Amino acid sequence: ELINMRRYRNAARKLIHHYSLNEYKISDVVMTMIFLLRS
Amino acid sequence: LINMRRYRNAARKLIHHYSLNSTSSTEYKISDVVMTMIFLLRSEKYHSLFKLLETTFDDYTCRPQMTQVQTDTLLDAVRSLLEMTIDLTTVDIMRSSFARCFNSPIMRYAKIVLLQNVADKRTTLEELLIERGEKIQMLQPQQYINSGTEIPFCDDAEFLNRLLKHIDPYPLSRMYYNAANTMFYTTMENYAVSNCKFNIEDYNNIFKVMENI
Amino acid sequence: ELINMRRYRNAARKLIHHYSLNEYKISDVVMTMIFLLRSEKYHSLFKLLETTFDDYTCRPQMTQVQTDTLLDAVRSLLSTTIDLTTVD
Amino acid sequence: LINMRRYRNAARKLIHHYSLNSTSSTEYKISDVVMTMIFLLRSEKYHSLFKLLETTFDDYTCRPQMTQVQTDTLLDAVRSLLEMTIDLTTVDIMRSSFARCFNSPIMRYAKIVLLQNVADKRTTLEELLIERGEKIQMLQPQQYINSGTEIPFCDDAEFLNRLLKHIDPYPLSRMYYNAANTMFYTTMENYAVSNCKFNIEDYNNIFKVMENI
Amino acid sequence: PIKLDLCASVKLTPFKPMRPPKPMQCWIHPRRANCKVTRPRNDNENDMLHMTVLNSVFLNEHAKLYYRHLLRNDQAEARKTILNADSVYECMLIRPIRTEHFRSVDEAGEHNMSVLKIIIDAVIKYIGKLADDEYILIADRMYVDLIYSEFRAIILPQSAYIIKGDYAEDVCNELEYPWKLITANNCIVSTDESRQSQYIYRTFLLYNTVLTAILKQNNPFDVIAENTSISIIVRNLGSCPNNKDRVKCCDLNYGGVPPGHVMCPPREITKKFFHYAKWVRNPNKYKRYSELIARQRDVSQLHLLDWENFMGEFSSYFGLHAHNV
Amino acid sequence: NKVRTVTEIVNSDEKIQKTYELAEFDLKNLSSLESYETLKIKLALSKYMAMLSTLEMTQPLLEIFRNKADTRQIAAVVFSTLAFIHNRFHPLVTNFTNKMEFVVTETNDTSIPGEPILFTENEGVLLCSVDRPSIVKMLSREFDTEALVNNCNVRIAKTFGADFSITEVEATQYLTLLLTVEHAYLHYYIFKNYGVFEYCKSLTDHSLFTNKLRSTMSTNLLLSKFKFTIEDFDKINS
Repeated sequence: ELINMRRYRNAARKLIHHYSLNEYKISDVVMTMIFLLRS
Repeated sequence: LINMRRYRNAARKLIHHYSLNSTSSTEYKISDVVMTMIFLLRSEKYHSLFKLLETTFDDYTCRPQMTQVQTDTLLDAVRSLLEMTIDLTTVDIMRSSFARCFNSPIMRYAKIVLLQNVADKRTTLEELLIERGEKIQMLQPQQYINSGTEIPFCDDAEFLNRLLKHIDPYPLSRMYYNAANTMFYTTMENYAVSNCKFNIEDYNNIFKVMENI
Repeated sequence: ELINMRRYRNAARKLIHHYSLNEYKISDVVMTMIFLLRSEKYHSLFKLLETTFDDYTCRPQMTQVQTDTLLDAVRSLLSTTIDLTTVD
Repeated sequence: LINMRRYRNAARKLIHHYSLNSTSSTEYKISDVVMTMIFLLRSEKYHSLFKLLETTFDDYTCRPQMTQVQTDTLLDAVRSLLEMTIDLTTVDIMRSSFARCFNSPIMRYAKIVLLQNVADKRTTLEELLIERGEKIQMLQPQQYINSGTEIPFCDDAEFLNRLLKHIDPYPLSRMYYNAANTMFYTTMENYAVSNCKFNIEDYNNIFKVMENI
Repeated sequence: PIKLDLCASVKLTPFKPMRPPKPMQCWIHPRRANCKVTRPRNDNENDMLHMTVLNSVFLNEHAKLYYRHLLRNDQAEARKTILNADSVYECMLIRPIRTEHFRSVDEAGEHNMSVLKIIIDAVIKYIGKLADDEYILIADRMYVDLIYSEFRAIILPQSAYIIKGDYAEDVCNELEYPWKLITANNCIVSTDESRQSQYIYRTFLLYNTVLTAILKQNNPFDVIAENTSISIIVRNLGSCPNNKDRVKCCDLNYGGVPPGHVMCPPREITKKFFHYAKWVRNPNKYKRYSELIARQRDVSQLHLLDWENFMGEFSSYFGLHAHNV
Repeated sequence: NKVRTVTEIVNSDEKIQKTYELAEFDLKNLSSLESYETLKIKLALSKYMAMLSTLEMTQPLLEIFRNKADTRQIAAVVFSTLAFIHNRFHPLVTNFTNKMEFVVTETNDTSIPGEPILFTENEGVLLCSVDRPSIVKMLSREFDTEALVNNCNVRIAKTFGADFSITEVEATQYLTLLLTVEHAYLHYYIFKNYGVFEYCKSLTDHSLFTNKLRSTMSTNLLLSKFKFTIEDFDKINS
């Protein structure tokens, strides 16, 4: 392991779910893309 | 899959801008920082820089404590990335600026920031100047130019004209901007690393003096 | 016993939960931190807090299993769920 | 795992500060107190002092029971920690200050206070002076001097100026701060231990006189 | 309705020098009659201008409409005062970009916490331009009106009042050398408790503005009506189930996800504050309510502290600090 | 404020005005005055050190007063201190009265707070009670020889315009004992000038010192150099 991909996946989910339903940071989107790559 | 060429170029340009060595100002998108991060994640020699970027994803408040072998490996990696000088304070500038960007929220409007979080105790410029003078007085000179040495003015007016027409195609204003930005960069970084408060107000007052004349 | 860990545990749980919500005393903080130093399972949070001193420093990358262990250790101290943002 | 030496330094600075034996004035934080008490704990040879610290958590108005040999142990521990004299009333001052820290909850400022509740009956100064004088006359004086003993001013300007230049680098202002605060701390602790009212107003009146003269 | 000291004391018809707009409405504030929207007939796709009708009472001694005293680096493109007899008119020119529009603080219910961050930053620096010994009162509501696009926030004209204190250790005379011997600015006995009342007053104003920002239902805490006492308001609403010292704000219809207990302030602090703020009706008789907030005894200070805790946790809810206090 | 000064040659109307800033000259005057003050005080300190060394001490002062036995040298040091005070206050009389006694107090129930050292006549001659315990504890204290103590602009401008072993801590302790004897000798002046009753009244209330010494001191004190206060009265006395 090189990353706690739990935080990354949770940030990813929160961001995408927000964008689908309708408060985040560019930190958050880079975190999201990091998880996505990990997935 | 990621285009090594495009991701490489984005990472290089981003590190150039955040290093302040790039007086050139260009737009940075969320795509660009994502591009650089992805290159970091793909480049094994720069996976050290990738973990450093992750440490900036953290509270970015430590002074990352790396042994000297890791320090020099990191310097080699950043040198092979930027392809220029890049040194330790440049690395800590990377850390501070990129951690601040990380912190930054997404925003359709660009922003402007000023460096800090680089080299422990805020030092007032007053005592800083005092101590500087205390050393300098003890720093005895090592060179000298006695007499009012004649200025070696070049009487070769043909040389003057040749070099003039050589510099004539140069867009003077472009260089005005390059030089002024470079001076601001050096002064700001020095105030930050010296950890002395930067007085942008009197920096502008320097200009103001310059135009009042 | 050198020190009754029960009072320290009560103070620790109360402090962490209250801060999760958002009268106490600095000695209460001493008790909470002493339990934290005495409870091997929570010694992970012990390192986390001891690092937070000086600068806020940083929280070193924490494996999946480790983070699961810490969140379980917190949940035993409380039950409702938790996450990393509460820890932050 | 923590920096044993760093916590040792914090403990030493904190105890030297609250002991008022160090004129140096430095602020401390809850980080400092947790750090110092952790050092006190881990130090096997300071378990007794750590247990006194633990007892201070209560109302700390008790003078703890301790046998003379245990007193020897704790005085050895404090002498080792401070690496200096110091005596029991200093230990009472330790408990008073540390515990009066404990009783305070979290607040956004560092409160300044004055020692009290150290050594029973609430005392004033007039009967204190009377009893002191009668006790002096009770005891016998030790030394006697006679003759109009000449003031032995050292005539030779050589060593006069030698000692002068020896003291000339000294930053007098620090001398003033140290000595004045030493007067203040000893007066306050002597009044607190005696339970006599430490008249801060009279100390400030001594100041006022000094400016006016 | 005008008379004179003249023996006849003739009736003087109050002629109004200007011509106020006839269509006195504002789609930004449809209910607010005094709000007159006027999209200037011209990024210019969204150019803007709006006139607010106020009473000249909010004018100062130097003919300046009070709230304007804390506007610096005024992002608003244009702004100035006008008077038509008692009535007055503040017109503000603005022009967002094509993809930018400004929206009324009313019933905002905005879920974008960072937009709220920028709004609160604007208002907090605004009130920070206040002077410590100077106390302020607002006569329209328990908040400040403001309009805002995601990119930037622009204050609205306000029912603002500027009363200067005087802390007896700057003297209250400012009208120049010869004028002062005739009269001087009316100070009040500024004291630490009244000043902390003023700090917490700004803080409560900020809190109420944030509520209006996060509500889809009219914010009753902003009301000042005589007929509605804050006591009965707390009574009919209640205390937060998550904490009895707070109010039952957690259950309100927030625009976004309910912050719940987070938006529940302590009750009696807010009651003491509502009755501190009703001072506005009579600003002149200051001592009634000058330090009512910080007035006393032990219950007073301890609940002042738990309000400090609530406002501190509010600030940290976005990484803010109580330096404003 | 500012001093306009005219350079005029009457042969023509030509005048070349040149205003001068009084602030620079005031700062020079000040700087010279404090340098002279520091000079005089450090000369007094060095002279006191030299006369002490003419007493031929072996130990440093802290170990000197550490000794529990030899009250002879403690008393000699006390006499030397008080005689020096009486000297540079009243140089015409560079010698204290002929006879005196000494009692060395060793415990707190005999150590009086505020004025650990004191005089009191035996009805034949003044004698001194000396608080070796507390004074020695005072000496063994650490002193802030490592941290600087401090208008900014004036300070910065002046800064830019700028084998016996003794340490800065030794000089700190010497200043400390010197000011203690300053205070004690002022009390003793109250004694010998206004009676034992007024001696006690000055001991209890030192505001009387200004009144009493307006007759003598004005026509001096080393401690008058700096301005002294106790920290944080705003929220201490609150």
